[PDB]
Amino acid sequence: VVKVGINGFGRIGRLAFRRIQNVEGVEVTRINDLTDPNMLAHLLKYDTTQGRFDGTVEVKEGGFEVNGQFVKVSAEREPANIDWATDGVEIVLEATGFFASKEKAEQHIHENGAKKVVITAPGGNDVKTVVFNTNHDILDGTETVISGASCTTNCLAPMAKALQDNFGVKQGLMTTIHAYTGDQMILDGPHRGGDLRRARAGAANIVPNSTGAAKAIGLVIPELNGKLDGAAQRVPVPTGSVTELVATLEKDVTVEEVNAAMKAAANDSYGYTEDPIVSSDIVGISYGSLFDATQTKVQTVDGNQLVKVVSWYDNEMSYTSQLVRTLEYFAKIA
Amino acid sequence: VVKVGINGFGRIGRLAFRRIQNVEGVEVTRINDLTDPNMLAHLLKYDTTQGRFDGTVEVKEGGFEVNGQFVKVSAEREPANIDWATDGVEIVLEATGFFASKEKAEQHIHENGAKKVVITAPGGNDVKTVVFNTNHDILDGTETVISGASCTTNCLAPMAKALQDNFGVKQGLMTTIHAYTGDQMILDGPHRGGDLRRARAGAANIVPNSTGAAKAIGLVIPELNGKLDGAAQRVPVPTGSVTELVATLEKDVTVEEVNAAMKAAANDSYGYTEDPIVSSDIVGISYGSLFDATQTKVQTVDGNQLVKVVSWYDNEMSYTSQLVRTLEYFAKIAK
Amino acid sequence: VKVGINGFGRIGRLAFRRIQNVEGVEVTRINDLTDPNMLAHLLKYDTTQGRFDGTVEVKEGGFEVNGQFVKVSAEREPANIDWATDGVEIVLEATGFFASKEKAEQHIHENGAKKVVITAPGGNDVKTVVFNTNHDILDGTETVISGASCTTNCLAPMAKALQDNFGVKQGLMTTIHAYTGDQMILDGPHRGGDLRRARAGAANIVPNSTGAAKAIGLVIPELNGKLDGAAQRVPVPTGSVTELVATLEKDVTVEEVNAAMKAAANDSYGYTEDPIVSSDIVGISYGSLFDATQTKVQTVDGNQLVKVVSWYDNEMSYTSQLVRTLEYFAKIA
Amino acid sequence: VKVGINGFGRIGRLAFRRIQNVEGVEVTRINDLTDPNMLAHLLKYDTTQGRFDGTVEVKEGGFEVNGQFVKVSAEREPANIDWATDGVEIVLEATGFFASKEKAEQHNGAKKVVITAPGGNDVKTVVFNTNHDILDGTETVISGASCTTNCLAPMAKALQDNFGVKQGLMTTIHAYTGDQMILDGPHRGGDLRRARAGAANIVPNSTGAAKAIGLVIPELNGKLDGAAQRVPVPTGSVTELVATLEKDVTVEEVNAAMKAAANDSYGYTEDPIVSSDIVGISYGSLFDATQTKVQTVDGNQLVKVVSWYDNEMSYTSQLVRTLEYFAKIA
Ligand SMILES: NC(=O)c1ccc[n+]([C@@H]2O[C@H](COP(=O)([O-])OP(=O)(O)OC[C@H]3O[C@@H](n4cnc5c(N)ncnc54)[C@H](O)[C@@H]3O)[C@@H](O)[C@H]2O)c1
Ligand SMILES: NC(=O)c1ccc[n+]([C@@H]2O[C@H](COP(=O)([O-])OP(=O)(O)OC[C@H]3O[C@@H](n4cnc5c(N)ncnc54)[C@H](O)[C@@H]3O)[C@@H](O)[C@H]2O)c1
Ligand SMILES: NC(=O)c1ccc[n+]([C@@H]2O[C@H](COP(=O)([O-])OP(=O)(O)OC[C@H]3O[C@@H](n4cnc5c(N)ncnc54)[C@H](O)[C@@H]3O)[C@@H](O)[C@H]2O)c1
Ligand SMILES: NC(=O)c1ccc[n+]([C@@H]2O[C@H](COP(=O)([O-])OP(=O)(O)OC[C@H]3O[C@@H](n4cnc5c(N)ncnc54)[C@H](O)[C@@H]3O)[C@@H](O)[C@H]2O)c1
Ligand SMILES: [Mg+2]
Ligand SMILES: [Mg+2]
Ligand SMILES: [Mg+2]
Ligand SMILES: [Mg+2]
Repeated sequence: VVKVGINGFGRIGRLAFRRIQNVEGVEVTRINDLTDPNMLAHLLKYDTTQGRFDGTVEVKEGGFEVNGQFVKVSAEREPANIDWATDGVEIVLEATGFFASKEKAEQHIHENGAKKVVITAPGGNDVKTVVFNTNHDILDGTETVISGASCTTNCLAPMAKALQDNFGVKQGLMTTIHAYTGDQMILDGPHRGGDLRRARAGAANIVPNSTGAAKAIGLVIPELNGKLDGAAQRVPVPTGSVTELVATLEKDVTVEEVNAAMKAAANDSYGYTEDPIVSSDIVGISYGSLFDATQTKVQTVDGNQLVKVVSWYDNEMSYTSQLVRTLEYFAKIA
Repeated sequence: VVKVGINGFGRIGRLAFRRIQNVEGVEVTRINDLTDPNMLAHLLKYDTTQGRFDGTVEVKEGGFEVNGQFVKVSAEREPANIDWATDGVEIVLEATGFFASKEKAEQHIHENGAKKVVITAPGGNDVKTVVFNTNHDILDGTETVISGASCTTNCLAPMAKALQDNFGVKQGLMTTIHAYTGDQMILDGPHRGGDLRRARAGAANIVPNSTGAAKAIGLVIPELNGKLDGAAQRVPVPTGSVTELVATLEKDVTVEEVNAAMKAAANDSYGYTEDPIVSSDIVGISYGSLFDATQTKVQTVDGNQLVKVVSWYDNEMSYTSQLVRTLEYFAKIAK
Repeated sequence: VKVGINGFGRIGRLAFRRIQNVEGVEVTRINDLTDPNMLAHLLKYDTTQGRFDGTVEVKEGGFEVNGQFVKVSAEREPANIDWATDGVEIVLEATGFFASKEKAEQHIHENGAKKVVITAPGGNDVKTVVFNTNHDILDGTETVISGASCTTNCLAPMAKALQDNFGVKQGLMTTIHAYTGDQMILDGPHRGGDLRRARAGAANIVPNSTGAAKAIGLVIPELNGKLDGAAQRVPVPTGSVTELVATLEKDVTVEEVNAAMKAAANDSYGYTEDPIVSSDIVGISYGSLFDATQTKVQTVDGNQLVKVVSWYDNEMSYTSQLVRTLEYFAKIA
Repeated sequence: VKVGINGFGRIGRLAFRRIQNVEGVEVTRINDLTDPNMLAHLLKYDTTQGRFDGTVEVKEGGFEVNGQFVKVSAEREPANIDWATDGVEIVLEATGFFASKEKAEQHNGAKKVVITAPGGNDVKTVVFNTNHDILDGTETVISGASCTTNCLAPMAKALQDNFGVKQGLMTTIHAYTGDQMILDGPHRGGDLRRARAGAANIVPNSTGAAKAIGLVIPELNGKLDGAAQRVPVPTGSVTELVATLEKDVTVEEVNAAMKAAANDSYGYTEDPIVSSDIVGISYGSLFDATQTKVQTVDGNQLVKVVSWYDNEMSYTSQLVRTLEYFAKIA
């Protein structure tokens, strides 16, 4: 049983905690955030988009009990000052959004701190970046800091990989139509990151925004390095997203071939569907990516093809499911 | 002064009426819908997304007065039974969504009916389809039924045209991230048109849906016939939309060239901006299409280019502005 | 007991879902205005209530749910539905269009159904049941009964508890309520002539009428004529809350009021002290969930106004009550 | 009179907009926590209140509005803002963080401060056209009260003057605001409800408006209490008051009394409007006669009265009325 610590008990932190309850041999013994146990316990119990917690939660001194079992809560602002080892913690899920680099994540690793760190976000080009079931084979267990990549990367990767392996990808442009997130303002106001679009009311607008997922795909699928770019449209749903990829391929294809190739690539991480679903239908799913064969296009004009492939993801639970798969596997080979 | 009738006093019908108040050559003397004048007057006065009506509205017997001037209201379900001529109406705006074809729209044209019809939607391949300032020159005035095209078509057309004229378009795929509309269900329920996605709660989902705008662009820009296809993602804003086009071109280009070409093509119908705006910023605009230079991409990989161009539109007011431009012009030249 | 659903809508579909976990009641026929593919899809996927717990496969003239076939018809007139063909004794009338004794009775003819449960208020000549508040008024001989409204099932146990413990003189109710299918998605002509329900339901606070308080006498006779109220419809797709401001026959404290509600708690009436919000009550099985955090007792110059507040999922809370009433009725029929 | 804005937020920016159409009041300095580009962009484009009516051009250390330069600073501490450099006599304190006499007084600084929120019991609290007569101009710190107080006050006052109020309970069905989280997360103020996704929930929350009404209408002191239900609209609110009165009344009498009390601050309507219809209005409070109830049971009456307000523009309109008047008598 590997003992895990969560830094940043936010959307990803709390959902990771929920999934970990059904993973034998991984257990959370410590949570660090910037608030009291009552706030954190309440947010675990009740969840607007992901439903009521499946179990009991009872606030205690310095923490809370989940199904009888105590979990320590601290409010330490600096990772360097978190004494993870006190609670037996070997691996930290770094889920704050503020320490997503090798140098900053490593602050968790000190005397009486943690041994290893999994960043719940892109962590820079000097940190191994893992999409479970696409490139988790790059791990040997000696790594001190790893990255679970982004929500959009975990969605895009198996879809793009399948295209590459089957047909060959020349280039592609991606658009993600994406749920609003906590880095957007609830109402028009000064954005601390200087983004004039994330400054705007997130639940009342279509909001264009940048994403590096397509550009950084090379870190996950080397052979696609430099081939993909993209962007996002943030829209008023509180969770649930979809990724469209328009690509040129090395082989002529049909819609049926493309869909069949995706179905053949399906596994625990990459789902396949032919039902005409909408975003609420993918909230809480455990696939990292859910290919939607109903949205496939292959456009042939004067012998030239553009291919459109589309995959759903719950930017919350889909990512978290992938994250916990990567955490479990990493813990077992550490 | 050409007298106009509105069939379907809905989102497009009511907004068209609003714009017509500031058009000298044209006036609405009759509205036909499926309800009483009180309902229609209230909906004209108060508008969730487009604001309070600029003027006075007072309910009367068989109609209502707008700034003193009476407008007749009928509730006739069948276009054949609407006596448009009684109120001097020559041209009907067919805005119900139920008579969007040549055969069905022509029902307005009978003895004591109207002379001509403008469909506020695609109207089939046998009806001239107009995007104002892109192909309104195809009109000679002898037409009995014309189409103002769709919201997405009026957005896409000047953007695509500019790409064609400057660089040449080989092919392209379009996605419109689009406001929910009245053909979607407020909550999950049986959809009358058999669409399993429009059956879903429109203000609580990202909803994929089909659109023929890209496929039917040939009707507006003949040289793009067969070159474009696309689809929609309907999302929870009550109005305001954006169209992304990913295309291959006949010339190698840069981002700066593409943006400069759009700016050079700008007019009353096609706007240009470099401000990082969001959808609420385009609600109520009078451009049919507002090109956003901040979203342009030109991706070069192994010498091959994909070009991404993006334009905003208020599916309500942008379209309506184009519609009324087309109506005004058509009314001037009508024979 | 074999059951038929007329109107496979929000309440119809959710009732079907709950019935899967009720032994001895089963749905053998659905009637609506569409094809089986539309209905099966809507059962499988649900924006506010989640993916269906089971398998659904479309067939000719119906669909299979966990292997078991359910017939689908598209008959517009209740008189023309041959319920008896599929063994149906009791019809859930869930369309919203036949909510009266005379209209509901159209289901009852020779190869039709025997009995009808209207999923809405059904008039003063139809017994109106809020399960665990007045289901004892049923003897099983009734041909048409009413499961009341969402707001009535929320209000009733809360008001009853006030009456039994302290005595109610009078009260005014406000329900802050999810938007529903009778509102327009965007501003447009409303078929019922309501100038407020004509407005975009997911983009406005929309005042609207409700008869729940006024009709409470049908459920709790001793409160007849004592309560009135209204609604504010707001942009959540499901989930509602009922506030009642009342004068009572006894002086009280906040703690007494809350303790009385807790003592009245059962399968239909829940009690909570957690500061929850509407998403937390989506899908609950209580008809009414009293929220002790929102209680007020205001004393000014010796006079008291008492505020009590209860949550309800206008969808699942009501449906849970409806199916409790259906199950019980079916047992004693 | 030259004015400074501390906190260029929803109220700050909207106050700036209204001030453009007030002769003899002018904003020469803005202080916030960001660069001029961010502030200029937020002035230009507004999700709920529309595009700015004029030109805005970013400059070094500020921006130009219709040609006229406005200085922007990013000073976190009010004590360190050199307001006097830009001629500023009166500061609109609109951050939400300095809403007390001691904290507001921290403002070569300014002479006087108007807090855009309740400011404590030792600060004069003004609802324009209800109690602005309490000002003599010698005050250093004043309060424009809250959005809900400006809505409730003229409605309650009218009830008191006409019929007499014994007691009442208020519910405001209120737009979500910036103090709520966009998605479920730790709330810095310790509020377990404001922690929740504001645009995806009905969220109960406290409000002191009813309890503090005594500061505006002394004769109602101790008579009113209430609470809020925050709901998913980005602006626009409504206040319901259920009250017992000293006189027996009818619905028609109550409505007629409200109509008779109508002025620039207190509007009257009989149209069955919804919240989008009141976005951007200039009334502090808009009485809705369609929602009135008078319930008589065994000779005893409960009276329900309801008024709309744009928590943003209705409040701001009142705030700028109070600012203008205060500036003139200072
Ligand atoms: N939400 C998503 O869709 C999503 C998907 C994939 C990846 N991510 C990534 O996960 C990370 C967190 O995102 P989120 O959506 O959960 O954010 P969130 O705001 O919900 O949660 C962040 C949490 O971190 C806490 N925090 C902030 N600073 C801290 C500090 N110094 N010490 C301890 N705790 C601190 C906050 O109090 C908060 O509880 C980010 O890196 C984000 O990019 C998010
Ligand atoms: N809303 C948009 O974004 C948009 C944009 C471009 C084009 N359009 C098109 O405009 C048309 C109307 O769209 P809308 O969004 O205004 O719809 P809407 O539903 O708001 O209005 C349609 C109106 O027609 C009325 N109606 C229905 N059947 C009728 C009949 N038989 N006779 C008379 N009136 C009848 C209804 O009462 C309703 O008021 C459609 O063809 C639509 O595709 C809409
Ligand atoms: N949604 C709620 O919160 C709620 C709560 C309590 C009670 N109710 C009541 O339940 C009833 C239905 O409400 P809903 O929200 O489920 O409505 P809904 O619109 O979701 O469902 C109504 C269904 O009836 C069908 N229908 C309409 N006319 C028909 C006909 N002639 N024959 C057969 N089917 C027909 C429609 O196709 C639709 O599927 C109403 O009486 C309503 O007041 C609703
Ligand atoms: N929005 C409403 O409906 C409403 C109505 C009435 C009153 N108010 C009150 O107005 C005040 C502001 O409310 P808002 O909704 O505009 O908030 P907001 O968050 O929109 O604006 C606050 C602004 O102040 C800035 N700020 C924060 N700390 C600062 C500091 N130390 N120095 C300088 N600037 C700082 C922020 O960057 C932001 O631009 C609060 O007191 C609030 O209670 C709000
Ligand atoms: Mg475990
Ligand atoms: Mg005119
Ligand atoms: Mg069963
Ligand atoms: Mg001025």
